[PDB]
Amino acid sequence: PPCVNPGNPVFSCMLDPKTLHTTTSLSKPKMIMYKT
Amino acid sequence: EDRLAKERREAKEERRQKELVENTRLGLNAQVTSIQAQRQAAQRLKEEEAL
Amino acid sequence: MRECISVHVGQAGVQIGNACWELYCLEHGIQPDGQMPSFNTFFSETGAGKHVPRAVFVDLEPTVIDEVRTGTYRQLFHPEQLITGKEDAANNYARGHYTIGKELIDLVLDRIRKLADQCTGLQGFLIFHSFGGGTGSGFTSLLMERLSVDYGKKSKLEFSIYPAPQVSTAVVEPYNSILTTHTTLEHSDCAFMVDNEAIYDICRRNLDIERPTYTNLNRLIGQIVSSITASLRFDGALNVDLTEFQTNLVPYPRIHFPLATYAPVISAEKAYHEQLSVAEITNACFEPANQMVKCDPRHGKYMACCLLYRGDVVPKDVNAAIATIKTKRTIQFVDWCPTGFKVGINYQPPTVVPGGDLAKVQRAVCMLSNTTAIAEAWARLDHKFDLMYAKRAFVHWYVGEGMEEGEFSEAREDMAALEKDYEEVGMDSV
Amino acid sequence: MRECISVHVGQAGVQIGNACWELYCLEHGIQPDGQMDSFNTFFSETGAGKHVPRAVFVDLEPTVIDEVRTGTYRQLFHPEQLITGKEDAANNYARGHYTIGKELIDLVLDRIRKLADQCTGLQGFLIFHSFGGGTGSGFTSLLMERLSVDYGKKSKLEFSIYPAPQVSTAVVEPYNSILTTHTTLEHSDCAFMVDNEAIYDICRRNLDIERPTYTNLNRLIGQIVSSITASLRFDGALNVDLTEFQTNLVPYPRIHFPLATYAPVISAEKAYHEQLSVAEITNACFEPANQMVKCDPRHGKYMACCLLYRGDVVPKDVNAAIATIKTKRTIQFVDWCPTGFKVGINYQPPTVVPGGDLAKVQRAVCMLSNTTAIAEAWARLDHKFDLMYAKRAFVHWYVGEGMEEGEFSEAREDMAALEKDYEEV
Amino acid sequence: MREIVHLQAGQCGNQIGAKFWEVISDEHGIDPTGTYHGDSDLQLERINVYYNEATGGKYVPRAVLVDLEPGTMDSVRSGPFGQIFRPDNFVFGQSGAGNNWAKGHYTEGAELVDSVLDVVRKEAESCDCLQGFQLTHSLGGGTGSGMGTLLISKIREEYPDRIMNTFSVVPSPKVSDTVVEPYNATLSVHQLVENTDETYCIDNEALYDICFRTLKLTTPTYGDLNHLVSATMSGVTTCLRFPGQLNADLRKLAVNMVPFPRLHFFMPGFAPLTSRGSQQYRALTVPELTQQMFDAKNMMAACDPRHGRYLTVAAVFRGRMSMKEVDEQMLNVQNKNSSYFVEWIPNNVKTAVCDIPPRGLKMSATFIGNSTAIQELFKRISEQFTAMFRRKAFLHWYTGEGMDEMEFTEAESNMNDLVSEYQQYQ
Amino acid sequence: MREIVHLQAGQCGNQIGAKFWEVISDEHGIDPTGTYHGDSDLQLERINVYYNEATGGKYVPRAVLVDLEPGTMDSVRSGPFGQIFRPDNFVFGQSGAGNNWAKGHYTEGAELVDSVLDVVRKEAESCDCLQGFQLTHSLGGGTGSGMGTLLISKIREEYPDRIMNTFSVVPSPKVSDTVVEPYNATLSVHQLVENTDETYCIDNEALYDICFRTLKLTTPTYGDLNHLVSATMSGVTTCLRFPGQLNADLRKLAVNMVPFPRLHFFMPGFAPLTSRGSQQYRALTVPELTQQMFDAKNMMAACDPRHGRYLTVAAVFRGRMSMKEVDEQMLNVQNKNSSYFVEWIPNNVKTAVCDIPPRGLKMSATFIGNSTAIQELFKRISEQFTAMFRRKAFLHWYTGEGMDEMEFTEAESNMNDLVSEYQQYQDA
Ligand SMILES: Nc1nc2c(ncn2[C@@H]2O[C@H](COP(=O)(O)OP(=O)(O)OP(=O)(O)O)[C@@H](O)[C@H]2O)c(=O)[nH]1
Ligand SMILES: Nc1nc2c(ncn2[C@@H]2O[C@H](COP(=O)(O)OP(=O)(O)OP(=O)(O)O)[C@@H](O)[C@H]2O)c(=O)[nH]1
Ligand SMILES: Nc1nc2c(ncn2[C@@H]2O[C@H](COP(=O)(O)OP(=O)(O)O)[C@@H](O)[C@H]2O)c(=O)[nH]1
Ligand SMILES: Nc1nc2c(ncn2[C@@H]2O[C@H](COP(=O)(O)OP(=O)(O)O)[C@@H](O)[C@H]2O)c(=O)[nH]1
Ligand SMILES: [Mg+2]
Ligand SMILES: [Mg+2]
Repeated sequence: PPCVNPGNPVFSCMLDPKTLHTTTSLSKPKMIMYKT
Repeated sequence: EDRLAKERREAKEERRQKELVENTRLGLNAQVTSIQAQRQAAQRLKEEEAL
Repeated sequence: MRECISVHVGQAGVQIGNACWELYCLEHGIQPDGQMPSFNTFFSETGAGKHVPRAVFVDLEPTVIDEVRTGTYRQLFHPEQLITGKEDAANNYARGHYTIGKELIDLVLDRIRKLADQCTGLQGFLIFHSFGGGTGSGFTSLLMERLSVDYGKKSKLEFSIYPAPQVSTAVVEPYNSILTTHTTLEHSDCAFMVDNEAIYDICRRNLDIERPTYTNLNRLIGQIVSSITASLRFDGALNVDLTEFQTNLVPYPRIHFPLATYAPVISAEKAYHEQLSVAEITNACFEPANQMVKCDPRHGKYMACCLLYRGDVVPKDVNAAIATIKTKRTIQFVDWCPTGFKVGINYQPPTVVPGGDLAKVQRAVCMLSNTTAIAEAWARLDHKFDLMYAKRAFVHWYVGEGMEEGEFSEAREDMAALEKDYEEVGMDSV
Repeated sequence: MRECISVHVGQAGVQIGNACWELYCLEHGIQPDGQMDSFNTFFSETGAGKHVPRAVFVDLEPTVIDEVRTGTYRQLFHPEQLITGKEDAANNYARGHYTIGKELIDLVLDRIRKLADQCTGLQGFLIFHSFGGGTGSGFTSLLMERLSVDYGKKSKLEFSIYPAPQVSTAVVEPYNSILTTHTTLEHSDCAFMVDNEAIYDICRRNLDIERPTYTNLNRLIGQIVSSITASLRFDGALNVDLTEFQTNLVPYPRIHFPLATYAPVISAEKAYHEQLSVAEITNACFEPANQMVKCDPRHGKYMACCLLYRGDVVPKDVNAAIATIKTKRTIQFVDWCPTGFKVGINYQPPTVVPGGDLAKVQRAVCMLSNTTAIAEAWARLDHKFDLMYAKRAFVHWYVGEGMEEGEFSEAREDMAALEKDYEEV
Repeated sequence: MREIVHLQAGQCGNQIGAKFWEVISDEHGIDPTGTYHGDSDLQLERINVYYNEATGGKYVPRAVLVDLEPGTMDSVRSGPFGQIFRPDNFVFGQSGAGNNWAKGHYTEGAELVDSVLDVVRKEAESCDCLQGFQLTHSLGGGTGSGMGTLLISKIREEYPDRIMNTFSVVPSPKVSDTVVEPYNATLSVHQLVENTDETYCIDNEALYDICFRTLKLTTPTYGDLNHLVSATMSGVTTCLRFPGQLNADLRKLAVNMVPFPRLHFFMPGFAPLTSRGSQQYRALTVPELTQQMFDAKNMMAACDPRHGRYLTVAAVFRGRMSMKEVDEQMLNVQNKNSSYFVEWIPNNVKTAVCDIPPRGLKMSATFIGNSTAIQELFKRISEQFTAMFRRKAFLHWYTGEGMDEMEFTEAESNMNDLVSEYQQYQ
Repeated sequence: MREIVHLQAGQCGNQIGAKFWEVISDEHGIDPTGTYHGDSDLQLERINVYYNEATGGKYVPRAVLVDLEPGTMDSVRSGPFGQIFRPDNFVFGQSGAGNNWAKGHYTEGAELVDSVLDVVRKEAESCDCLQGFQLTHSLGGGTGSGMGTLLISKIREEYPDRIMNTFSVVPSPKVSDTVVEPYNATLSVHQLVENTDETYCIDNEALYDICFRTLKLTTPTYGDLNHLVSATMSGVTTCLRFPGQLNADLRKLAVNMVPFPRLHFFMPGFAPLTSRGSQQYRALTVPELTQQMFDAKNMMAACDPRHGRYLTVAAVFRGRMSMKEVDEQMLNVQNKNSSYFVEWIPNNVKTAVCDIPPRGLKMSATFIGNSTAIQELFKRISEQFTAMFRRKAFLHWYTGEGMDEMEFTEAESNMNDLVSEYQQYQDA
């Protein structure tokens, strides 16, 4: 798990970040945590 | 998911607290059994003095 | 890098130290031969895989020190760091400072220079003595001159056993407390004070035990010194080193007598019955029954208090517990010193020794404070010194033992000016 | 959040304390080693799992808590809390209040301060005292008078053991009765009455337990204290906390010594026959062969009615019952409060303890009717204290143990004012 | 785009805040864990009126309910819906009031009204456009009357323009279960009548009387009495939840039944609801409905307008219905008498029709019949409060928390004023 | 390419920094031994702002650590992330301070200050184009307050125009955790009001109020409290760490929100904070953040701003959000509460958005508010200081080893003017 310490008071994440993405018919798959 | 992470961390800390309670029980039970042993030794010496 | 040297003087200093090192050799897993199959603050590593504690035992009588060298600890201790004598002081400051101690000072200082040569970063001493007898007044005052001319800025913190009001052992103890309070006022950096009769008054009531001996008492006094020094080696959230206590409890150099009280002294049978949180235990040291002082501080006012905690104590539950205790009208502060408090938290739970009447409860606090109420304790003692000196009752040995009669009248003016200094403090400033 | 301390004082204080704690200790799952949070009003969790009761008692004849160190519940009741001396008081307000009571007040108040400093959400204390003893009167009075300035506005209630009109235990029991009614007129928030002679009459006549004991009497006191203060742990359709009692119970500040009744005392052999419906048995809090301390409110005037209920209680049936009680004109409500009632409803039905004969009933009935017929009782007690303080019966022991003789006649002439306050209506 | 923040006051308010929030949360189809489970299109119309939009799409009732004693938040959390009311807003203190209006108003009621007004102004900023509030509350209690009136005193000056109705809970005449409540219920109506926009009479005796004579439940509860109050007050907020043919939402009821602005105490009632033995022999039609409508034994308060006079009478309706026989069967009872049918009022009819019915039934109605017998409610109290004010009943508790002796005379002096204000049209 | 040099001070300073580098690392995605293994390269394109590079991709945090007591300096070397700071930078003290401030300033403060300056100029030479300095300390101790005041006094000789922040721990108003604390605290601020271009204020009991009320954590230790404040000190220095739609670094936050150069005492708070109960429940849109930051309850310095008025406020918005929504929802905090906002400034709020949120969240935000509420704080210590000076309580621990009694009275005049400075601008 990619956590500093699980269940710290301010927010944390445990999903594998390589899998959260969604593409369009006219674009490549881009990751949603780092879309600017 | 972070909801679940907080809930399971609280459960882990509760487990450690119950461990602490059991080891306090361990120490106090050992101490009181040794205390009973010295009490019985005192009664033995009282019998020997009587004889 | 944080080596501290404990030196024990007198019978009461060394009999405390016999039970003191028993605690320190068990919180570190040390066999009493000395081996071990961050401890360098109190122990010294040799080249042979062997630990030796950094300490010096000094006494003027062989009859108390020979049981140390044929006991169950005779090989853990260094063969030379235990120091002896041949002619007893016999309860006399004139004999413990002018006759005997002048022939046994040149070697005790010789060793403690070498026992500080193992170190690089020394910050504290610990002198253990009692204010009842000769070597515990005469010899302990002689060295405080000698450590001061050699070291200076090293903060030497002490432990003292006061002569209680009601009970006593000697009849020349009220001389020897005042006659050392002159010399040990300029040359001491703190002074911890716990009397016998308020360990006696506690030990009857909160513990089930009645009729004790000093081996049960020194398991408390050994525990109170280990509760102070535990923050040096065990990591905690709020650690307080030994050199900190000087600037927080001594407002004025004339007033350096704080007091001690250790809260959860409950029976191992009666450790079962009460929850021991931190909010239950920061109030219990202020209970009039539970102090180790036979001066009720309700007669006075709390100057400054330092608190130190051990084991599973959390800093959220101690800030809420300490704010309540000054909201009540029972516990008294006034304007000129309104903060008063500092805390100490440690992660080492207090251990138990076999035969100890304590229990392995995980939240233990020692209370470290000075009050206004000590001034009425001396108000007996300067008075009791004057019932004897009004017909010069027991100075007749003292004049023949190397000091003149001139220091006794000087002991009046120095001690009587101390009593007026307390009532300067207690009167409100408007 | 609503933690309580129930301090019961006297030899009555200790024995009613442990039988009421017996019925508590069986209605929740207490095994006498403490191991098993609705209990948490009366119990205290430890760091070792133990549920220690929050209840110190007062008894100075040490021969009563020289038992409770042993027995069945030796590890259950914690005896560092239960406090006894080594020199008894023996029918003496002087010894109880300031002579032998001068030195344990430190320990008792220090312990109460330490427990209520451990706690967070107190509201007040429950108190039962016996009028006619040595320490159940005097050190009790010292407890009230010193706690009223140590804490102040935390409540203290009392539902006192009072002398019977005819048969009594000590000889001169009215002296200590008056010397505690002057102080419970001052520092008691509430004070009802329950005495042993009326329990004798009721348990003798209806249940078939002839030859009873104070233990059986203690059991019935446990049943009434459960059906009074049962709602801090057991939820209800229309419940009640402790503070509502002091808020709604008593009209005047100097008038808080009225009565009650408890109807359903029916055996198992009569309970297998009689149906016990909330309508048709709640009228037995008014029938003359049932009452709780020996006085008849048919002679008097009904003042107020704190009804308390447990079990299979219906709001429709309690309202029809209250209606058909308020119909028949034995109800004498003069204009000052026509409405009167207070209703408490509790889900959890009362608990069978082995040792009584009152079987498990499916639903219950209570009463606390404030009354007006206390006046003849206190006036009879006036009559016989005047019979006894014309010739100064036992005064020398009280005087020589450390007071003046004006204490007696300053405690009296308050009581004539008390019955003037009671004869005002 | 109006949305609602709510107010129900007491443990009785928390008890009403159990079953009142049953019927509304049932009909817009939300499970006891939040996510949508309805089966139509009207059931996702405007359900941001009561419910916020959480993360994950979860719908939380924007409501505040008040108590101070800590043991009353859990027996409403033992219900099935304890995970849909977020209990952040369900407030309680360390010390409770306990039948004491002064304790919950000045002592810590004033100390914790800072807390409840730091959250009701916190969520009303998130609302883009509010609508108002809506209340029921018991009176004979301490916090629900006390902090409840402290709410509606500390809000009619900060937010005076918004509309905040009430329908309070005053208790029965002949059997009354906490009887020093004229210190609690008649103090508050002096506070209430210059604050609120409406207040009606939900009498427990009238709720008791239905399961006696009408629904034939042998052994009822308050819970099935609390059933009958969300079966009525749903009809007052029927149009912001259901689209209509001729709709009357919260403000139209706020503007069309207030003639004289101090006079908003009327007598609510409920016409249709009969037993399960009378379920076989009953149609869903207006003329068979009209027999069980105007009787002297079917209402929601226990005061009869046979003594009284019909001033402001309303009728909201459910169902896609024949809307000339609404008008035909309402004029066959305005054309029958001249004792109750006051000729001075020319005609007062307030008609609303809504399409989608309550869940489980097809047609219904609702009614209110106004009277001068809400005057005779307070006429009786005007010789029950005077009984225990001349003789100083519990007042020695009351002066200890910072109040006057004349405040009880002055609130009684307003009570004799408004009773005198009802008799001018009588 | 422009970067910040971290530097800590004291046992409280070291324990903060051990959980500041614990939370900046795996937001950049760094293993416990110092090799980048994160997912996207967008966190890699300006990793040099808080990090430094070495042979074979082994990254080195560039923080300069000083402490006088070596018994707690080793506590962070034995932590999980203790093996990434290069052990040349550990500057230990051989003996402790003793909580007297002038020991940390004159006697045993001046002994180490040659060495601590040796590692920063060695590091600052290796910097490319340095921007600012970052400091954490507590006011309450001679290890933290005394050491830092000697560092910041003569770092303005060498680096005058470098933008310095210090993140103090002001003593709590209810219980201050040292007896002779306010001598140290009042003497610290005189080196603070002239040197530091910005300073922050973290009350220790206001963070206790958060675990009392908002989070309602059962058992919060200092590991939990340091994590709650370390997120706040990451939000400030972020718009130069990631791209954004309207960015604002440290210089733009400073010159846009202090009005006068000796009026810079700040008051921070961090917006999205939710308990485990309410987290299933809670709304997440942009006005739900304006509830959090402008709640006076969620404010990690003790004084409520209802007793005073704001001058300028700051609000950086880490997230991918609509610009109008922020701008529309900032006037609607000014309008309904216009009595807590002064009149000779037209608009008060400062706007900043950064696209990349904290790792996982949708949006997050940080509030920094310059208030006149803090004079109600600063009036407290000045009264608290006079109660121990007039009767000369605990005097000789400072007089006989350092400066004389004038420095106390000078520090009164440096303190009394500021409280009069706040009040004069409270109603202009
Ligand atoms: N707490 C404690 N006090 C002790 C102990 N042993 C002796 N004392 C105290 O010491 C006092 C008497 O002084 P001592 O220490 O025995 O005599 P001394 O100071 O060694 O002087 P000399 O015996 O002549 O060398 C008595 O009042 C005791 O209270 C001990 O083991 N523990
Ligand atoms: N009903 C009841 N009354 C009791 C019980 N135990 C004692 N009493 C009452 O106590 C009275 C005699 O006991 P006391 O002389 O009062 O003893 P005490 O004052 O309570 O306490 P001590 O004098 O210290 O023993 C009798 O009149 C009883 O009414 C009991 O178990 N049940
Ligand atoms: N109509 C109705 N009355 C109720 C309900 N719950 C309680 N009551 C009435 O409220 C009165 C008691 O209220 P109380 O507990 O003192 O007020 P609270 O503390 O605010 O809940 C009783 O007389 C009941 O008749 C309910 O659900 N419906
Ligand atoms: N925020 C925070 N404060 C701490 C921590 N540890 C200690 N402190 C504070 O530090 C103070 C005592 O530490 P001290 O050594 O005197 O401070 P220093 O000289 O700056 O290191 C106490 O008042 C605590 O509030 C921590 O982990 N976090
Ligand atoms: Mg000797
Ligand atoms: Mg007894």
